Formats: sequence, structure tokens, C-alpha cells
Amino acid sequence: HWGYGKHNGPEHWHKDFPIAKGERQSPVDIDTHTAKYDPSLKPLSVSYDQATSLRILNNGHAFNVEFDDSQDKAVLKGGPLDGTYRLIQFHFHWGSLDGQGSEHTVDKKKYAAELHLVHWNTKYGDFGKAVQQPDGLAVLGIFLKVGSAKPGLQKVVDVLDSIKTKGKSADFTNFDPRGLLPESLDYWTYPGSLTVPPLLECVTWIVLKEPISVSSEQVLKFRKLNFNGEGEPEELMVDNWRPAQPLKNRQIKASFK
Ligand SMILES: [Zn+2]
Repeated sequence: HWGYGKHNGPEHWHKDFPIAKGERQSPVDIDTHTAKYDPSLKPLSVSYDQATSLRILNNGHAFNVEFDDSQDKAVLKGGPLDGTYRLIQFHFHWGSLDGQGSEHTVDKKKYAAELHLVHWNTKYGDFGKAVQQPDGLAVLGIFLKVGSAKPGLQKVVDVLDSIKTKGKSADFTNFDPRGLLPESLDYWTYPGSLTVPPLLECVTWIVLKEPISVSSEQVLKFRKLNFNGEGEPEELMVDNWRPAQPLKNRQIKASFK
């Protein structure tokens, strides 16, 4: 099936998903000297006070923290967006070593990891319908560097032992995703896609400038997960990032001077 290796990695994905070579693929390199400051961009509104996490899942590519998205609870609005987008899940991408792991890059710099908080446009009624629309998703992307521990992440790290292998899930209630946000909400934005198959071109990307710091111990626990299922040959869940894709006919816009 698709994955991150020699034989089924990103360089192969186009065979099953020809949109991989499309016009608006993600991630991309953010060239900070060309991104234009756009004074028409609004502050991002992140309203996560009523977020209801339900469960964490090892899907065989990453782990997903899932939310109850049956009501307007946890919503992203403003910024570059028109309307209201509901939080469905978050996950990460990370490396085997701290010098790689992010999907977006900044002037070619790779961070140790990248967090994606995935939200769908409530004008399309459900997630499956939204991913069929060019404005269906808003993904908030946050870089991770290694240094001080992020206290807000520790609940996530300490449940990973229980979801080591593909197909495992665990109850994961009352997790507050505000604890994963940096101080500033300054951002870059551009139109793009999901970074895993089916690679749909339905995302407004919002990539925060300011990384969060996590500890080496924290990221080390991400790297003990497994891509394989229970009892199969152990292949550590590392390097689950797609590299930068061509920018083509797109502009990256900065919310900040
Ligand atoms: Zn992602």
C-alpha cells in the first residue's frame, strides 16, 4: 500500500494518486524573502475552549488525535478564511533525527516535526463532502524544534505506548489542543493539498511562523511508534513526511511585516 519507504514512499504516490503531480500540491518551501505581506489578511481566530477530544489512533502512517466535530465546538475562522471550519483531528509528521521531519520548510530549513490541526468548512456539512471542494479544509501547521519540553504535549506522549502498532486506538478525552500552540499566531498562507493520499487539493494552509519547542525525550517517544501492525516485522514510525512540492502558479502570503 502507500507509505514512506524505498518502495512505496512519496516518489511513488502518483501511480495510485495522479493528483500528486497536480497544480496545488503540499507541502512547499516557504521563501521568506518572497512571501508578500498582505495587509488584507486578518488575525487568525482559534477557538478551542470547547474542544472535545475522543480518541487517539495509530493509522499506520501517523497517530491522529480525533475530536467530536458533531457540533460547533472547536473552530478556526478569520485569517485568510471565509466562514467557519471545525476541528476534526490533529496529527504530526517527524523525523528519524532532529534535522528533518517537517513537511513545510522555511528557506529550506527543515524542523524536527510538524503538527497539523485539520478543520473542515461547515458550509459543506461533513468532512467527506468538504474534501471535494477547493475551500473545504483549513489546516493549521505548526513547526516543532527540539529544546525545552512542551508541557501540553506530555498527555499525548504518555499514551503512545498503548497504540504502538497500526490499527490500535485508545480513549483520549479532555485533551486541550491550546497547549500545543505557540505564543504568536503570525502566519503564512497559500492554497494547497492534503499531504497524504488521496492528496486532495482542498486545503487553505495556514503555517505559523513561530515554532513550538518539545524535548528530545518527547520526540523520542514519537519515534518508538511502529508503522507495522501487531506482531509483524518491526519498522519504526519515523520519517513520515512528504518533501516540498513545486509551488507552480502560487503565492505565499504573510500576515506579518
Ligand atoms: Zn499532516
